[PDB]
Amino acid sequence: TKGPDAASKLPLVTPHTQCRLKLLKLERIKDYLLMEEEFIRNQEQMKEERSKVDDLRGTPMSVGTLEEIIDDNHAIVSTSVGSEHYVSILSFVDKDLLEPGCSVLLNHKVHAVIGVLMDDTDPLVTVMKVEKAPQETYADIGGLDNQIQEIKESVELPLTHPEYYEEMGIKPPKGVILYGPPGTGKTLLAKAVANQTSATFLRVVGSELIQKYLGDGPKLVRELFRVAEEHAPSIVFIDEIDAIGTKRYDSNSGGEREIQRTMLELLNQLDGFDSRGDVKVIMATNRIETLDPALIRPGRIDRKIEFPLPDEKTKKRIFQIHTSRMTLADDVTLDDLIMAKDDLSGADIKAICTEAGLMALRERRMKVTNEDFKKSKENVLYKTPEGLYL
Amino acid sequence: ELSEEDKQLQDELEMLVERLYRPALEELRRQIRSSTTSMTSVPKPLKFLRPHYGKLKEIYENMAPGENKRFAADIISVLAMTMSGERECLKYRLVGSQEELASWGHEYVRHLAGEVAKEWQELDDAEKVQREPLLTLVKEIVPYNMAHNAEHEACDLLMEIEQVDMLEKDIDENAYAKVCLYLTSCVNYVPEPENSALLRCALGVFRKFSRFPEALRLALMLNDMELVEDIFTSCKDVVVQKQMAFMLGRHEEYEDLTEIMSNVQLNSNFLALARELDIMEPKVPDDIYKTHLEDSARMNLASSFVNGFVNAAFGQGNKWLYKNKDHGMLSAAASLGMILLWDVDGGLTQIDKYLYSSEDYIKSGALLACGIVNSGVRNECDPALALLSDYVLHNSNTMRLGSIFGLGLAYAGSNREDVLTLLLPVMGDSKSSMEVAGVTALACGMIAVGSCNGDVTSTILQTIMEKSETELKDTYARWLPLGLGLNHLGKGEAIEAILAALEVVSEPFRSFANTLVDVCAYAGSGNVLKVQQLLHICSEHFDMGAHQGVAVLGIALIAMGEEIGAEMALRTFGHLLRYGEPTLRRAVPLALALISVSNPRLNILDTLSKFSHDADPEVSYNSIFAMGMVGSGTNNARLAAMLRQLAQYHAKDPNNLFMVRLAQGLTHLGKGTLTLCPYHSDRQLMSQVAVAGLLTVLVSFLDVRNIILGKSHYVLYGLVAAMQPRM
Amino acid sequence: EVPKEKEKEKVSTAVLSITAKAKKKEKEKEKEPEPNFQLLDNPARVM
Ligand SMILES: Nc1ncnc2c1ncn2[C@@H]1O[C@H](COP(=O)(O)OP(=O)(O)OP(=O)(O)O)[C@@H](O)[C@H]1O
Ligand SMILES: [Mg+2]
Repeated sequence: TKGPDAASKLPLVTPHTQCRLKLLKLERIKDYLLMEEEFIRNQEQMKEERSKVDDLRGTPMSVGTLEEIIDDNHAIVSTSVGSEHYVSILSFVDKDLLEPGCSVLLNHKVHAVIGVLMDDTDPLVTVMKVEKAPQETYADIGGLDNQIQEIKESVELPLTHPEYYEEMGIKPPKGVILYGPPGTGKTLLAKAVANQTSATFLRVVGSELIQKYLGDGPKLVRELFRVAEEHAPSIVFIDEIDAIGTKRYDSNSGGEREIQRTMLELLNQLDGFDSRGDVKVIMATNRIETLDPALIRPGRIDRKIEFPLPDEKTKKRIFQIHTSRMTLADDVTLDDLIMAKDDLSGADIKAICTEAGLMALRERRMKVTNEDFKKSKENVLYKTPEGLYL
Repeated sequence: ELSEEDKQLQDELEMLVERLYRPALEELRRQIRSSTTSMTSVPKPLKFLRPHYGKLKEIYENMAPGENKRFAADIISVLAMTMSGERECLKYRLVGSQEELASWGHEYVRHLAGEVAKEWQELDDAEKVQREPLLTLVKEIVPYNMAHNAEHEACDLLMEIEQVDMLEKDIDENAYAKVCLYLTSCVNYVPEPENSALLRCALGVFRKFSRFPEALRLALMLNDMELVEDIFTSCKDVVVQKQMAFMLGRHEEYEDLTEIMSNVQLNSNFLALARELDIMEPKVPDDIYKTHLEDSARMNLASSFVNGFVNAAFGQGNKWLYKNKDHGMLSAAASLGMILLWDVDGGLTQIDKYLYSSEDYIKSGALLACGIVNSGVRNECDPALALLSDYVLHNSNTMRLGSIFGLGLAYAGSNREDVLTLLLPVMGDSKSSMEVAGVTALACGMIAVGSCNGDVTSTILQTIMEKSETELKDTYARWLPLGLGLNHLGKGEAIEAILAALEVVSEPFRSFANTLVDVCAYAGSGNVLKVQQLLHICSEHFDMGAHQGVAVLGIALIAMGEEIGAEMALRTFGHLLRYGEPTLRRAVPLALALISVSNPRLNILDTLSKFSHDADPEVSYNSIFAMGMVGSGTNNARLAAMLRQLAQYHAKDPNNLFMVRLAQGLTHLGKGTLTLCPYHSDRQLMSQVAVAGLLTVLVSFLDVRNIILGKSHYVLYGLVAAMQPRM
Repeated sequence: EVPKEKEKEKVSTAVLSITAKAKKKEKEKEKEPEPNFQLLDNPARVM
């Protein structure tokens, strides 16, 4: 329960089109940043008893795991060898931080209690922690307005307006799936939440909760959710949950049962016996028909958001987004692609724009043309018999 | 690659450069058809005549007038703008009689504009003769820009190194959205008085297009009351004149122009919008609190403050006022007058009834009630002026201490000579007491509102010239600098003389004087050199404290425009309190509050909370009041919840509980109907109204232990003077 | 001679990109032979 961590993001100069206004704004960023760096360097360069006490402290402090504190100055600790000891307790510890399972610090020679290390989170989870601020705010999310509204109600509003719900006793949703075809914005709508959310964001990948050591997966999951609850009123983004989410079956192998165990621990965390704090789960998947009702349940996953292949208006707005930063030719009408009802994803629109720019560059030009868009679509698109209907 | 036809063209170029001169000029210049090509980059002749660049340049050097030497300069200069060949050859080409650019491309136009710019920077005030041809150039280019919608680039040329009027005057019509908003942003971020240059440039654009309810607000950014009347003069349409009068008040047919300017009916508008979504409800403190969800005079003060901050100006007292114990001062009488804000009608009656009453704590409160009620509304029949001018003239505290702030409340932001003559002679206060002198300076400055009034500046200067060595460095003598700062706002570099005059003051003091004068000066505009000065003056370690405090408040005040700057300043202040001395830590919350008053963003809320439960009670008080100021006039959620958690944590801490309950009262302040935010218009006005109140509040809270937990409390009602409606 | 302990000086103001501009604006607005003898005393430190 340390409190929210979130991420540090510098301000975003509003202009994108190459402009002296953009230059001026970005030089404003530069000058304040240089000023911060100055203050740091200046003050920290321009500008006893505890020193000797910490010297007495064993220099190569080891880490054990406390077990069954006894008395006031004699606590039992362990070691990373399977052995354990009835070690002494010095006068340097704050005390009251020593609880069973606590990763304690110990002296190399004396093997006493010389610390508590109330900071031990597994590397496999701290690396997954998010501290960058990916610049994907809710401006490049063409259309998808209903999905963004739902996700905003789920994630933002019980942080920036915790009065609507308390006014009427209702409690905010705890989980949201984003499910759909290959390329719709299910990950952009997570990136933008990371951007505008002042709460900690936690990457997660389903293929990351499957661990080699038997029983380690349903401990990594506990570590993940304990870090989420302890460290922040946060958000946990399990991308590609179909990596562990498949329906539980009887199975006849060890690995499948272990994966199912990881699922069960995830479910116990989402809605177990005890409770859940202010951790909001955002899950992503390409197929929702291949998941366990256990995790698709509306107690752990209170909202489900389809991401259907964007319609005509959304597709228009997506070309708008992904060509805005390009030198367009006046002879280009961004409707030839719109009108055709060929399955076009948001990623497909992005690839069309990129490929079109490339064809122009090959034509020795730096501004798109209608023929270039036509060739780009034709050479980008990847993939009922006639007359069976009508 | 070099396709066969491409190599044939290359060989044609080789023969052309190896070989009398008329055909050479003709075909070499026509080969710029590649650049004129509407659909192409990489102009082949450019970069095909790369090895010949030196040969062509030396030929031009060893060239003389005649049939040649005229059109070869075009090719020389295009190969130049590709590589080398600066404006000397550019303008030699142009004198070669080709300025049209029609036979050249948008690329060459932009390159020419940049080249002209960079020669202009390279040059100084000397050799200005070359400028005039270059001015004719810029004049010839800009129409091309307004043709091909390169409005950003045209405005770039205009803003370049200086200010320009010809273009935005001749910028056509009905396509001014860019020259309006984009130049408004450039203005918002300019570092110099060529800010004001771009200000009246945009104003002139509006005037030329006869639609200036944006030069309306630009008038205030232009610190020129003369320009204010100049804009007011035309006002050809009474319909828009009405809106202009309303805007002026918030910041032919003479019957109602002055009435709207003075806002004799703003109370009516506010009450009508209150009826809209009525919240009219005389209340009880606990409901603003939630004590059920968990009689000291300190609790009396806290309850009165919360009740007033919430029900301000709703027209709803001695019975509950009577509970006084020493510090049980005129706080609650001022609270009642404030709950009666802008209600002169019943204000006269109630304040008279409660002025014909008991000792100072009931008459000084009545005078402050009159003033605070009159704040924001003016009339020809001056209200409370007679009482202020006649009563309470004797040398003493309490009485004048409240009366002068009441007069400031009545007529702040007016610069009226009558009240100036009332208050300046009365400023003489060596006869009277020290806090009285401070509040007199407070009112004088709050009326000056940056008027640069020589008389009031002289009064403050002579008052500070009157020096008692021990009195200066004890407490309660900093409002002389405060009044000086209020008298001088954002006038630019026109403060050096005042600084030199003040440089005579004693060394340990006058750090506050200089810093507060400087910050009340240029601010909101944003000057990187100035904020550098502020940060450095913070950064000198002293093994003074209030000097860094004023520096911090100044960083806040200066970084109140650009939101980009505000966020970077949030970062800087986090660093400051992290690697900072206790004085610096105490000052940081004030700066956060000024950055985001009544705009409770989670980042500031989180940072202040994390710094709240501090070992220094002063730090804790600053942080919790910062919470109150960020949440002021918003009813924001979870601020009250976390704040109640903070209170329960500090259950038995008297001062902490009082101040945190005050923060809750700020949180529920005005029930959302009033906000302390400066920048009333387009979030782009360093509003002379309520900036004085906010700055006074922050200066006072720079030291909370001595003044706030002392013998004065009028800071809160100064913050109320800053209050303004949100409807 | 005693080494005069110098004050702990800082780094320069760094280029805020209008520092030089401001300085230029302010500036514009403002606009024994050694002898060949010793004559040593009677006890002479003659090297
Ligand atoms: N509405 C949108 N606007 C712009 N780009 C979009 C939009 N929706 C999707 N994209 C594109 O999506 C790409 C990222 O992949 P996306 O989030 O769509 O994948 P997904 O299939 O939903 O999820 P996952 O990454 O878990 O496979 C980005 O390149 C972005 O261009
Ligand atoms: Mg995705």
